[PDB]
Amino acid sequence: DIVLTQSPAIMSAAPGDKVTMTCSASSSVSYIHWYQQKSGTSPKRWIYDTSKLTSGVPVRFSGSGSGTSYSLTINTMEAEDAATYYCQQWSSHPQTFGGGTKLEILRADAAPTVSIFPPSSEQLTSGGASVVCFLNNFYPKDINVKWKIDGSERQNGVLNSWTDQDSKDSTYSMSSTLTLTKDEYERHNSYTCEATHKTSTSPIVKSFNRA
Amino acid sequence: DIVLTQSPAIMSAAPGDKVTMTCSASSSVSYIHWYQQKSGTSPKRWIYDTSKLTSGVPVRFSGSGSGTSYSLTINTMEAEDAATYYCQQWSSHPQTFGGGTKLEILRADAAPTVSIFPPSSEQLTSGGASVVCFLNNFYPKDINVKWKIDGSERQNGVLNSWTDQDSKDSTYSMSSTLTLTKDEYERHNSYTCEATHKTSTSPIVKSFNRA
Amino acid sequence: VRLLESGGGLVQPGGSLKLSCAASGFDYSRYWMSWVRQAPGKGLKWIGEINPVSSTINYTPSLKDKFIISRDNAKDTLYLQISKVRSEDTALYYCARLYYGYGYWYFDVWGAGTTVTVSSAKTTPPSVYPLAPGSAAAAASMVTLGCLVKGYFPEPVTVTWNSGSLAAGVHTFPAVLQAALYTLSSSVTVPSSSWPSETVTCNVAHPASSTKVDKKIVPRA
Amino acid sequence: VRLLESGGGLVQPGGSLKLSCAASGFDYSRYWMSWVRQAPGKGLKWIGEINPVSSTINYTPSLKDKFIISRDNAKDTLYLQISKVRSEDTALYYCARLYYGYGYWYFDVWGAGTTVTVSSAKTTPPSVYPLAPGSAAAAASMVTLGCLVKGYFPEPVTVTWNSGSLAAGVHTFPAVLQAALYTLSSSVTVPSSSWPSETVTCNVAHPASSTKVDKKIVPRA
Amino acid sequence: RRRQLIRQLLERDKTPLAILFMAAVVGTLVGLAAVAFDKGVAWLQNQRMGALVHTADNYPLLLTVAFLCSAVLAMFGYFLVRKYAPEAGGSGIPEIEGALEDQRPVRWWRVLPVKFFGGLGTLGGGMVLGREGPTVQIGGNIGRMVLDIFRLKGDEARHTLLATGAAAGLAAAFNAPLAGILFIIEVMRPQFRYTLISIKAVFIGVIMSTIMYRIFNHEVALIDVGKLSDAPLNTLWLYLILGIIFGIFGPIFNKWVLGMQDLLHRVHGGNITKWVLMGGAIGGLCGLLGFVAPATSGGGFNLIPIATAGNFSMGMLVFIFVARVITTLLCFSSGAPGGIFAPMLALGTVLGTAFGMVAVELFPQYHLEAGTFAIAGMGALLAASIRAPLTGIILVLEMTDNYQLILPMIITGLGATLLAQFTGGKPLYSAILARTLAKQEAEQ
Amino acid sequence: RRQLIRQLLERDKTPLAILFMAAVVGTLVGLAAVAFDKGVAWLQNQRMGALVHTADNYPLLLTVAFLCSAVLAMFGYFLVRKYAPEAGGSGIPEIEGALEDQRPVRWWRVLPVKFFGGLGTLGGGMVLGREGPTVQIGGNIGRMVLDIFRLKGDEARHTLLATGAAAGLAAAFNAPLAGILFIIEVMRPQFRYTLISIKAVFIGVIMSTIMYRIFNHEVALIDVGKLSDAPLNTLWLYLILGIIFGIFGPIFNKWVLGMQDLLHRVHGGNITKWVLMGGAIGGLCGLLGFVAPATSGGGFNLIPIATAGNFSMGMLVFIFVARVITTLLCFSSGAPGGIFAPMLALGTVLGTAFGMVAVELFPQYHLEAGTFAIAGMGALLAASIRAPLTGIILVLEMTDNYQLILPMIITGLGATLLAQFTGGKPLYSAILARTLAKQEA
Ligand SMILES: [Br-]
Ligand SMILES: [Br-]
Repeated sequence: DIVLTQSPAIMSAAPGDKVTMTCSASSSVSYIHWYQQKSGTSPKRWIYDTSKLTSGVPVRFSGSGSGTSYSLTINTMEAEDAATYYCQQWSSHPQTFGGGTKLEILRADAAPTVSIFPPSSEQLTSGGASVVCFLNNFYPKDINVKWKIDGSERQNGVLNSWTDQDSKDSTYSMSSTLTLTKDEYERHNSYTCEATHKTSTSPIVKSFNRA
Repeated sequence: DIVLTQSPAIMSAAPGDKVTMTCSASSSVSYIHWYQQKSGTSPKRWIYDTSKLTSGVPVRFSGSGSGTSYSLTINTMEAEDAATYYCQQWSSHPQTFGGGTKLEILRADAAPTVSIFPPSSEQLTSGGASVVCFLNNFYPKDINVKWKIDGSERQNGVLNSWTDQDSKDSTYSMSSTLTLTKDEYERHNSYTCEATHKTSTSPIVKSFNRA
Repeated sequence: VRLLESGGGLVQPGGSLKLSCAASGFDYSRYWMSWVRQAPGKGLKWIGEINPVSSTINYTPSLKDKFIISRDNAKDTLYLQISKVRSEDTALYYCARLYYGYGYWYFDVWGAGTTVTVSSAKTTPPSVYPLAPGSAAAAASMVTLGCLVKGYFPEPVTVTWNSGSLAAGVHTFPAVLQAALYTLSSSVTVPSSSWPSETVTCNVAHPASSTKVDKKIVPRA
Repeated sequence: VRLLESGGGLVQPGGSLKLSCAASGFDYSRYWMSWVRQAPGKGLKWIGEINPVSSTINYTPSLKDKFIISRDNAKDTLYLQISKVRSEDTALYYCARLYYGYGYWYFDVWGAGTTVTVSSAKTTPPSVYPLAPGSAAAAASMVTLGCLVKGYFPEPVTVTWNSGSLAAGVHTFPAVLQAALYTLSSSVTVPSSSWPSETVTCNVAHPASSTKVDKKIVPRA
Repeated sequence: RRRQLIRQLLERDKTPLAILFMAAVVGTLVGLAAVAFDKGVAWLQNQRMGALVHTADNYPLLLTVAFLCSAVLAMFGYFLVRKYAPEAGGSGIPEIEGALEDQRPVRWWRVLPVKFFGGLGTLGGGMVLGREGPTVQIGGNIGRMVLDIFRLKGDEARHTLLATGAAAGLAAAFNAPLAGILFIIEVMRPQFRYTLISIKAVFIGVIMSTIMYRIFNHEVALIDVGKLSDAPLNTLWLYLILGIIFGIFGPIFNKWVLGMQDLLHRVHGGNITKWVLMGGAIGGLCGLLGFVAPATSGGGFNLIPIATAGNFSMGMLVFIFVARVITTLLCFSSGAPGGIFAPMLALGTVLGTAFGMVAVELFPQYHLEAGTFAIAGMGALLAASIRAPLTGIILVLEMTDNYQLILPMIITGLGATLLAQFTGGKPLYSAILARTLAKQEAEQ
Repeated sequence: RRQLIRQLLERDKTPLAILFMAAVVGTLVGLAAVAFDKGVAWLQNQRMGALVHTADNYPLLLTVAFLCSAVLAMFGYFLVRKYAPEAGGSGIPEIEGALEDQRPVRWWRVLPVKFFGGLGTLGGGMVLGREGPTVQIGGNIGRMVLDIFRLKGDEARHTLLATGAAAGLAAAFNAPLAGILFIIEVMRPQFRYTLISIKAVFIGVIMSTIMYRIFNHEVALIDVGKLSDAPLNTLWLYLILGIIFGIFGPIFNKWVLGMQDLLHRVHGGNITKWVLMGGAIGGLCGLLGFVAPATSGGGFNLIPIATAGNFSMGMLVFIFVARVITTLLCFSSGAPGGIFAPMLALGTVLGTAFGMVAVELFPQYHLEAGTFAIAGMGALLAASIRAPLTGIILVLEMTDNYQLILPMIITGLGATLLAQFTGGKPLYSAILARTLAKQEA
């Protein structure tokens, strides 16, 4: 079975690059196709037989290649474009898909807007205590969150989750949740969230004290 | 609209006879069709374009005609041919159907098998009482049923129903239902059904006594 | 290949109903569809036809929107709408697939029918009573059983025995209209060895009220 | 033209399920149908195809009766049966209509997907906690609220704010899983003038456990 | 010179009203003739069918009245040919081809009855021959019969009324108006010089006869194969290959048809008795096969639908192919009245299917349906053996209504004809006129 | 007799050299044809999106519709008068001539002239078809490779010329068979046998059809769906329709020729008054192709619409007249481009109207007007070109309603029959005969 390997796993480009991703195949393929998918939708047939555009696909798009090397391209990568587009061959059986080309919009450096939240009254009424930190709308993606209980660092029981690159901006968002027992949480006073990001040299810290 | 008038409205015949019915039209028609319609059943396309048999129709059947006169014969009619034959034209618009020759069969005599039934426990538990009599599988059709409550004749509240001629044994069947109130029924003891039929000079009587 | 029409039943005079014909077992486009009706006891009458692209729709001579024949090839289904229903509209409505030979068209294959009853009278499920032979039944070779199907307006009802498996030896008699009210019976003859050792049940269905009733005939105590 | 697959959900390892694909808006014969799946976070994989007369049925290299692709053109519907389901079978299952150009075939039109989750774990409603800003909230122009949706199964939950009327300034963090429960959070930013003067409610639904919950975010007294 | 053209061009497409009207009658006759002949063959195949009923218990005894019923019917026909009309044996098309060169007689008073009742028995007994033989020759004859009987005169009317009979005759046998027309102008028409065969004349006759065939055989195809799948461009080379196969087998089959023809002559020597007995032998063998393996015997039409639907195994296919090459030759090379056209449709279908079956397993990525290759192959033997590609293609088109397969068909058929040439074989209907003619010469 | 036996045994032998060349001829004509097709589109498009730039000013847009067609028309009339007079009009009669060896095949000239020439008359949206351009371009492409490979013979000259003309018609309608039958019913020197190898033609038609498919796959020029059948008791109706086409057939030929004369005087022969009269009709077309597209254009677009009985009886009789008018004006005037396609449209429209009436006079026949539209589509072709066999198969190949084969053959034959007895001639032949009588007189 032909293995298709797509060049950049992930890539960025402001709405004015001409965009170029790559499909390389282990053996020889011919007339390969391409689809898409924004964070939450079914693939759409985009390019086919190496270069034909499906009806609808704007003309800024083009395909080409042959042998073991094919490419796709957007002309002035418009913003309605951060998607995963997957390549696919069926010149040999069975058909096989590439890793899918994943694409990402561009945007200058954006700083996290940080928000920390104390356990709800309801949640403690169950013996658990989650302290939640929202780091919202930042670029680029690499960010580091640090939790500080009564000034001391903590790393056990922390859960981080990033959103995919967004639709109205291209930014990223993160949430950090420190989960403790009600008893373990009540035996400290000061809880802090330390966001460290390109856009600043001094960590952004938000916190609350149970006092 | 062409009016089709079918010759014998009703007709009889012994299996073996050559039987022949007629379709006459007010103006001119061509290539008319026939649907036999067996009892309690939907019409079936039988003959068409004046003389083509539909697949399945036994070959004892034939059609012919032209102009204003068509026939649907049956060389050596059989007992299962007992149907109402409708003719139909669509050479002019709108299409129109004939009235209907009813084909009635003529077999040897058959005596009623009589069965009487007393009201159900369930039915009395509702203040009604129906006494049912089944006169089954007899020929010919003319039969007379007589009800006798405690020896005396009764005629009020009696309902008779006959089946059509049966498509295989050509017999008839009848049911007689005497319906009374529970109170009216309980004030007598002996209920009888008297079947009088060509096959006997002495009436066939079945009965039960509530004792 | 099957035509199975439906939606008949009780309608109040001056009312309206939508009969439907479900088609299966053939390409339901391609064919002109048609409606023919049989008034009780009477002959056949053409109502109308519709071509496959619903671009032709002929009716029998009658009033403006009296009948409205339509089809929906998406659903493999023919429709008939009757309006300001009077009593002459009381009949068995047949769905037919149309065809031809030399080219004078004919009614190729017919559905079973639905019955439309136009009546001020009030609908009503049947009451179903078993008819078992009295204790003094002289069991011969064969024994006779039946059920009484009583007081259902409107018609029709269907009666089978043992779900149909018991086909031979059955009679069902015609109903009669005594006082805005109906009634019928069914007789079934079976080997004397067959009953009461085995179960004889009558299955009655009265579609208009979507009543299904199964009455088991048991010997008399 | 629509493909709407269904029947995904929770299955226990070593069990089996029947996903169905409902096809509409085109002649569902005529076309080869196919199934492709996306494991969570991973790429696309072909499962198999079936021609219109079900006379050819190819699968990807795999075990005897692992997959059973079939179709029923009567119902405009494609089926997939998975057997002895292990965890690698946990994925988004896509239904596709097949076609071609020069003749190297491609996946023409795709359905939305159903998700199959293979897990010993049980179904569990979420507990929904409001996240209000603490005693020390430096209200700027905008204020940030949210809810914690904690310990539910399987995917998915849906979170809205003020029944959807509050659309801008919302983030829901893809769900997250621990020791057999789905935990996630939702953030909503609103004008500092807007809250607490007005009501901000998070509406959480988790149909798997038949759960609808509305949690109102109130300031910390 | 030029000045004659301007007088010719302006006279182009003019066919004497007399001729036209006559073609109409010719057509109507050939139609009715053909339909009558068709009912005949049925009726007999039927009696035969219901005679194996009278003897449905004794397996050895039924194998017998199958063989003897075919044998007796076969003989009746071989005889009818040797006694009264030698020229009406075999196809008869080469004979009609001759008459267009004015190099063979059209003994209609003889052949009409002989061919009609003659074939009526070889086909009736269930031998492997088609109706085209009988109808096309009967066609031309019916053609001349009305030429003579109306003392019509001319070179035009003789070749034109003769052709239109032959066309209406093929038309009527396959319900194929166009195939009948193209047939004349690709296989018949004196192919070395222009003739006065009016196309418009032929057309009319073909119509009239097709309408006759329809007055009686409406509402049921000879071949109902359903609507098959399409054929993608990246799939076309496969049909070229199939063609090349038909194009090398094409000639070899002609070799045998002729060879076996010789080798069979010796059997009887020329003797009307050893012939009619050898006929009744093959005859009977057919009725025997038409019971214990119907796919090996018979016209072949019945197995076409079955084979296109990929309902035979690869085994049953290779069997049917061989068994049929064998029974086809035996039945035709032997001189019985009846065509080789239809059994060639069957042969090509079967072959083509097997090809498809393989094509399907070697290329799952082409989403093949073996049926398309069966349809490509149906007129392919006809292409390579008769060199009538245009005619086969339109015959199959008219009979199977899968126009999407037009490219695949043209390619297999052309590719078939191409290799039939470069491997050096000849139009089989033409190599047979040429044998006939060299023998009528090398005995004077 | 002894020569026959030596001839019969030599039947169906076509010199391998020729065959290979047909293949190339075909491939070229294919590509040629496809290129030509893209051209016409592209231009019709620019035109389409130029009425966008001026989408507000109604009087101003009516203007750039007229001028865009006018300018494009002129470019083509000129290109013909200046460099290749023979490439005006259909060009088929011209190719017909070359088969009698009675007209030159100036390929070095006509190829460019016809290609770019038509590229503009069709582009501007005049009422002419691609067959004109492709068939002539076809034969030329044919001779070009004859010369350039110094192939010799009577066979190879008429063969390679025919196969180009065939591949050329094939490529224009996606109609392999129609292309083949076309040669052997309208072309082939019809008064004597020639060395035109059928097998040769076939190959070229194939190769070109495959070219047309490499580019125009998935999409039928005329998608009419699968219509209803036709009952025997319904056939006489198609005979009547044919008789109607068969009397109109000649009359339309009269006009095409007459109007041809009457238009000559307009310019006198003068390359300037011509190119200006061209640009006039040209422009009139682009004006019509906006304010009534059914009166202008190739005509294919209105075929599907008319077969689906989607026009009123009024809109049909209008479209028929408006089109008789624009067809003549566009063709009789000498512009490069066929009359074939506009005849398909004319016959379709006529046939429909016939059906429409047939439907109301006989509800008992359960008619569909569409079948009569399909019977009529090749019927004008039948009566005016006398190519019934070719029309029938062309419509077959293009509309895939084989059930209508009897109705079609009957209308078409009945059309050709009356075209004869009312005394008219093969229009492609009466045109060679004019041309030839003038080159003589
Ligand atoms: Br022979
Ligand atoms: Br011209």
